[PDB]
Amino acid sequence: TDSIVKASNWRLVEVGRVVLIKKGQSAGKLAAIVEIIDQKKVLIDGPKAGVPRQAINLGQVVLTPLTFALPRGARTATVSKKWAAAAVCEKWAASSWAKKIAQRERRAALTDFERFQVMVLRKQKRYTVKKALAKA
Amino acid sequence: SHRKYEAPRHGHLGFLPRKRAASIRARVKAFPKDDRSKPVALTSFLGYKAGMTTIVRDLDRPGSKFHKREVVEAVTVVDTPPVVVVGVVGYVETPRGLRSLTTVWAEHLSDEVKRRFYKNWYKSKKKAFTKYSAKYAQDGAGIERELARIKKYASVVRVLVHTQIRKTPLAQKKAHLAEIQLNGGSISEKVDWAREHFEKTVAVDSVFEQNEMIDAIAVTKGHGFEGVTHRWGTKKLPRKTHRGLRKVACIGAWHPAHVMWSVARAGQRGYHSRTSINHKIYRVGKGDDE
Amino acid sequence: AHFKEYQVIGRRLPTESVPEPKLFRMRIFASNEVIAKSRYWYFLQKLHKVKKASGEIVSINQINEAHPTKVKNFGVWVRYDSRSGTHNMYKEIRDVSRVAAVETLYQDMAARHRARFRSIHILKVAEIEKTADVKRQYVKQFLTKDLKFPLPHRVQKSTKTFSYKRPSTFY
Amino acid sequence: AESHRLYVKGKHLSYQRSKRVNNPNVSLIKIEGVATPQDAQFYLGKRIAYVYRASKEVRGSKIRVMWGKVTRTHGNSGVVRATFRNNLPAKTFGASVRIFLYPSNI
Amino acid sequence: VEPVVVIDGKGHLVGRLASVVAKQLLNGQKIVVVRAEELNISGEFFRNKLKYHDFLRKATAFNKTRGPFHFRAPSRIFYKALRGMVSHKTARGKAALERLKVFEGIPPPYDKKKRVVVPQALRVLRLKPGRKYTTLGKLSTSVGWKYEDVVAKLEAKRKVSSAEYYAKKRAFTKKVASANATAAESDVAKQLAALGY
Amino acid sequence: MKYIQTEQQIEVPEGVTVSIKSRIVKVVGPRGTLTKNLKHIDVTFTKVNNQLIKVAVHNGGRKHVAALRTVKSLVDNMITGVTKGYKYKMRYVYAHFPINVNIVEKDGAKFIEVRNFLGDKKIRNVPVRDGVTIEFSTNVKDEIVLSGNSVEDVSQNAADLQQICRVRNKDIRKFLDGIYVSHKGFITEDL
RNA sequence: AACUGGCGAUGCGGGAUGAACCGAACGUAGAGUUAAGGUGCCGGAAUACACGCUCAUCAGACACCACAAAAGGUGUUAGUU
RNA sequence: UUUGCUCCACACAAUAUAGAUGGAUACGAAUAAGGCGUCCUUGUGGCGUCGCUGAACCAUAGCAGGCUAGCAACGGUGCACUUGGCGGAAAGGCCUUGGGUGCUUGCUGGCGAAUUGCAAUGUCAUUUUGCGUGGGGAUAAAUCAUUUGUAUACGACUUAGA
Repeated sequence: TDSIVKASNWRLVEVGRVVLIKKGQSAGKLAAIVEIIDQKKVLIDGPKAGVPRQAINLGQVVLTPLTFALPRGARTATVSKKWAAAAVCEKWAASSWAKKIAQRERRAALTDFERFQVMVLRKQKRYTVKKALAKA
Repeated sequence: SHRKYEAPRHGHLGFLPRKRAASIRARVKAFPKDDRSKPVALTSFLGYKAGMTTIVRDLDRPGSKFHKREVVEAVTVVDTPPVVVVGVVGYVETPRGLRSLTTVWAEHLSDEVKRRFYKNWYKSKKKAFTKYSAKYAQDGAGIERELARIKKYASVVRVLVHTQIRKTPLAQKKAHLAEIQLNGGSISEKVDWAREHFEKTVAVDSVFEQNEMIDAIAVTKGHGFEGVTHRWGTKKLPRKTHRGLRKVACIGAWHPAHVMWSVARAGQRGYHSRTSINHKIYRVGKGDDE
Repeated sequence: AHFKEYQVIGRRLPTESVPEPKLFRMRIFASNEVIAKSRYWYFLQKLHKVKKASGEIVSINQINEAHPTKVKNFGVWVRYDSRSGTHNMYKEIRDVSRVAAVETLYQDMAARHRARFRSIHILKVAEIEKTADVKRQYVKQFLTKDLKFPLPHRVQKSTKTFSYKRPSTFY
Repeated sequence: AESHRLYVKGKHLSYQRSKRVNNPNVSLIKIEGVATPQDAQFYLGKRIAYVYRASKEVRGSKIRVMWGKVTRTHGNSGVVRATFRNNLPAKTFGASVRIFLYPSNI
Repeated sequence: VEPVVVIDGKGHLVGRLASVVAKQLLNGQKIVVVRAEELNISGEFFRNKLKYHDFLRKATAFNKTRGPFHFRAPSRIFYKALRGMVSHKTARGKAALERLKVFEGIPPPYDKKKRVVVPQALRVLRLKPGRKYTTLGKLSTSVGWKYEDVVAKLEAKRKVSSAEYYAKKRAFTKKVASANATAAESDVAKQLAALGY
Repeated sequence: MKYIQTEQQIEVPEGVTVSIKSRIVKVVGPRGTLTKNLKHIDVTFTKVNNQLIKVAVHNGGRKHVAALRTVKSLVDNMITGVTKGYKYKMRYVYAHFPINVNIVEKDGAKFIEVRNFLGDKKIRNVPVRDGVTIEFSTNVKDEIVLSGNSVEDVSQNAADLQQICRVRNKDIRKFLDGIYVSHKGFITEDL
C-alpha cells in the first residue's frame, strides 16, 4: 500500500507563465510574465498579442493553464521569438476557454436577422432532439 | 442615596403578573420528558380537591434524632373518579414549536362532555359531534386515516380525557376536559393505546401509586382586589399616618420618572395558576368498599 | 499623485561682487514643477545660506528612467520625523522605476510609521541589481532562484449582486 | 408570441436629494440590466412612462400614464436622472416604469 | 429583475447580506432569506456572544415588556439587522419590511424552488482566510433559541429529498445529452455552431 | 513580512500509509488507524516519494508558519503513535493515606476510580477515552500505565488523573500528595 | 485685557443633534458647476482602484467635540551597531 | 320571525392594486477545493475534461398572433377523470399508465390586415357584494333577563335552568 495525498496544484505564477490581461488598455489579451516583482505584481510582455512591456498586478491579470520556457528578464524580441516557437496563441485558441470567449463575442456581435435565424435553427434542432428522446 | 439599612425585596418577581388565571382549570404547562423504552402510560390525572384531614404515621428517617416515632401530618384528600378518555390529538415538531396536526374523537360522547362544549345547554338542539359520528359510525370510514396521519406525523401524542362530574358530589354537571401526554412507546404504540382506551375510564390507582412524588397544578383560591400589605407583605405604616397606612410609602424615586414594574401595588390577589411539586401520595383509595 | 523625478539647479542672485554663483543642483521627487521648485528651495534653505527671494532657479528638467521596464532593487535611505524624534532608516524595495519606487516608499512610510510627505526626507535612492547585496529578507525571498508560487484563494469580482451558483476559489 | 414588450423595465427609486432635502422635480431611475454610466449614456434622452391603474374611467380607459424622459446619468452605477411632465407621486418609490427605445438613434 | 428572489443564508455575512437585501427591498424587490441559522458573522463566537449579552442588557428600566425585544432566533437576528438598515418608521420602510421574508431552514414553497447567492456578502469571498467567524445557529442556541435540533432534523430530511431529486435530474439530463450527441453532428447543429451558438 | 514559501518535510516509516483528503488525514500502520481533521489552518500537502510528505504554506505570516510547524508536529506524533504507540506511566505519591486506584465498568465504559486520597470519602471518577488501555504494572507498586495510539488522548487521560488528584485548601508544597505523570514514552521504545 | 472675525441681528449646505465651528450669506423660478462634508444600508453618491498595518473575552472609526496619562508586553510590523 | 346559509362557473359596479407585461430556471458539502464523465481492489482511488460568471439555460415567427390546405405526424405543447403515488416545516405542490380533443413555426403553401391617418399605456391573468343567472347541498348558537359562589368594586369568571 502507498501513502496518497491529493495533488493540490493550481496555476503557479512564474517566468514564462502566459496570462490574460482582462482590464485596462488591452482588456482580454495574452501576455507573458517576464519577471516577478513582488507577491502582487509582475513585469509582463505581450509582444505578439499586442501588450506592451509593463509592470502589472496579478489581481489585474488572470493566469492561464499553459506556459512555455522563457529566460527571466527576457526582452520583447526574445519573448516574441519564444512565443512564436512555442505557438502559445495556437494552443490558447485550441483551449475551450478561448473558444468560449470567441463564442460569446460573436453571439454579442449577432444582428437581429441572425438572431431570427438562430431561433429557427434552434426550433429545428429542438424538434429533432425531442423526436430522438421519444424514440429512445 | 442608598437605603439606610438593606432588606430583601417583598414578593417574588417570577410569579407576576398577579392576575386571574385564564380558566378555572389549570393546565399542565410542561409534561414529563418522553421515554420510548417505558410502556405507554398517562402522565397526569384530573381530580377534585375534596378537603383536608389529619393522619398519624410512624416516621422512618434513619438518622433523625427522633426516628421511628409516631408523627401527625396534615394531608389533602382529592376526589378522583376514573377519568374517561375520549379523543386523541397529535403534535408535530416544527421550527415554531409543537403544532397540532389533528384530533380524532370517539364514537359516543358523554352528555357531560357535550355540556362542556356547550354554554346554553338546556336551550339547545344538542347538535354536537352528530356529523362527526356520521363520519364515524363505520368500521373504516375516515377515522383510521386520521389515525394513520397521527402515526406518520405528530411526534407528540396527547390523549383527551374528561372528568366524571356526575360521579363527584359537585352540582356542576359540566365535565372538565383536558389533555394528558402519553410518555411511553413509539407514536404507533401511543396511538394504539389511545384508540383501545377510547371511550372508557382510566383509574388513578393505575395512573399513580403509593409512595410517589407528584405535582399539583391548580388555580389558587381567589381573594379579589387586595392592598399591598397583604398582597405583597410590605410593612404597615405607623399609626400616625395621614390618608392611610396600609400602603407602600415610596413607590419610586424622582428618576426614572415612572413607577417601576417591581414596585408593590394593590391589585388582584389569588386565583393564580400554580404548579406545586414534590407531593407524596399517602394513600390511593377506592370507594367500592368501606 | 504619482511622483516625478526632477533635477532642479539654481544659484544665488548674481551680485557685482561675486558674479556666476556656485549653481547648486538637486534631484527631487515631486508631483510637478511647482512642488519641485518648492522642495528644492526648502532643501537648499536647509543646507545653504540662501532663500527663494535671494536666489533663482536656472533649470528644472524631468528625468525619465533609463529603462523603465526592467526589475531592479532599490535602496532608499530616508530620514523622517515621528511624534517623538527624528530617525534615519534604510529600506529596500523591488520596483521598475525610481518614481514608482518613491511612490511605494512614501506609501510604506505612511502605512508603517504614520509618516507623511511633510515629515519624510529622501536622503538617497540607489538602483542595485546584485544579489547578496540586498539586506532585506522581504526582497531576497523574491530574488531567490527559480521563484514560482501559486495564488491560493482566488476571489472573482462580480458585476451583478446575485449569483446563481456557489463561487469557486480555484486557480 | 407570448412576449410583446417593446420597452425596457426600470424602477423609479427616489427623487434627487441631499441628506435631508429632496427635489421632486427630478427622479432617479434604475434601468434593468444597466450597471454603468456607459450604458446610461446610450439610454440618455429617452422617453419614460409611469403607467398606473385607477378605479375610475376618465377618457375611455381605467389606465393613466405620466410621461418623462431620461435626460442625464446619476452616479457610477447606471442610475439615471429623469424629468417627468408631472413629478411622480413619491408613493411610487421602487416602482415599475417603462423606458422606451424612442427617440431612437440606432 | 425577478418577482421574488430567494437567497440562502449559509456562508453569508449577516451585515453585508442585510445591507444588500435592504437596498434591494427599498428598490422594490421581494426577497426571502433561508438558512438564517447557517448565516455567518465575522468574529469570534465569544465576541458575538458578548455583543448579544450587551444587547440583552439593554432594556427599559420601568417596564421590560415595553423595552427592547431581544429576539433569539437567527432569522429574527437577521431581521433586526435589516430593520436597522431600513428606515422602518415610515410607510416606505413598512413596505420594504413587508416585501422581506426570513426563515430558518427552507420551508416547502422555497425548497422546491431556486436559491441564489450574494457574492458581495459571502464569507469565503470576503473574509481573509484564517480569520475566525461565528455561526448564527450556534449563537442563537447560546442566547436561547430552542429549535436548533428540530431545524437540523428537518434540514437533513429536505437534503435527502433534494439529493434524490438531483440524482433523478442528473440521470435525465445525461440521457438527454447522450441522445443529443446521437442526433448531433447534423446540418442544423453545425450551422448553429459555425454561426456562434 | 508575509513569507512567500514555507515548506517542511515529514518522513514516514516503510510500514505506514497516509491518506490525505482536503485537510482530513488518516494514518494506518501496524498498531491501527488514526485520523485528524486540520480544516482550521489552511496548509497544503504534497507527496514526494511515498516516504516523504511536504507541508507547504504560501504567503503566510508568523502565525501561519507557526501553524505549519504545529501541523507537521501533530502528523509526526500521530505517525509515531500508529507505529510504536504511546505509554504514560504515573506514580501515586502519598504521605499517610494510600491511594486506592482501580478500574470499574459501568455499562462497559471503563471508568477509573480513586479512593482514600487524603483520607476523604470522595470517589474520584475519571472516564477513559477510546484507544486508551489501563494497566497496573507488575514488578512495581503504586504505578498506573495508560497505553494508547493517540498521544493526545493518553496525555489528556493522564492530565485528568492529575487534575482529580490535585489537593484543595492546603499548602501544596507540604501536601505534595497526588497521582503524577512520571514517564512519557513509547511502548516500542528501545526495541 | 489686545488684534481680528463672528453670534447678538442670520437664514442656508455640512459637523446626527448645537447662536458662535467648517463652507457660504438670502428677491421669485430654470439649467449647469461646485464649496464644506461625504459615496455599505438608513442616505443622494465607487461593497471604488493601489500599497501596507491591526484581531481587541472593555478594538477602531474624522477637528471645534464631547476625554485619558506615566509605565509595561520577542502580540505583530518596520528601523544604527 | 313569507329563500336565509355553504360549495361550484358567469355581461355587469371595486378605499383599488408599495406596482405582473415570457420563466422565482429546486443536490448537498468544500473553497490551501470542487462539478461532470469514465475505469476498476468501490476507495480520502487512477485517468480525461470543465470553470476564469447568468453575456447562461429553457421559452420564444403566426389579427396581442386570424381563416383555410399539403409533406416521413410514430414527436412537442394547452384543457377537463380516476387508476398509482409522494410531499405536514408553512404539506396546498411534485410526479405518473391510461382516453378525448385543439394547435404545431419540423418543412411547403393560399387568402386577410391598411384609415389607430407620422407617437400617444392606447387598455388583456384579485378580495368581496345583487329584489341574480342554477347544480349540489346536514337546517344552530351566543347574549340579555333568572340562578349559582370554586368568582367578584362594576365588568368579568365558575355553574344551573324547556
